Amino acid sequence: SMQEEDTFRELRIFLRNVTHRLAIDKRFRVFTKPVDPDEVPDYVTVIKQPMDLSSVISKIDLHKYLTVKDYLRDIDLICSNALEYNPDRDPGDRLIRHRACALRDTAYAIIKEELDEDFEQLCEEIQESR
Ligand SMILES: [Cl-]
Repeated sequence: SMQEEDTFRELRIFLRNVTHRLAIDKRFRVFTKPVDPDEVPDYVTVIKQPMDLSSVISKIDLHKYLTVKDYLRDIDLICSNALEYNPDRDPGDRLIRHRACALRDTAYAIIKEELDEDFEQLCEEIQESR
């Protein structure tokens, strides 16, 4: 319905705002762009499903996220990809993993504070009806 299309449009507006707040955080700059195949040639072979905040913005606009769960799955993928690809004890690896975890925790925290549980429940019920 028109009511349902407005629900999903509100979700997209909410998701864009949260995503922008993450993308402008200096700690999360590494997660704002795809990994460069020139700089990191073995990335696309080690990491089967690359994800970054620019790709998240594209997916919002392509209507790929019908619930906050769908969105958080991709946030979680940014984080898990960073932990997998940079698992070592060295300072460069430990810094990216600390940043990955903060990106994840930050997103979860914004959603917990600012996304109404009944709004999310509605999204889930419309989605399940499709
Ligand atoms: Cl840096």
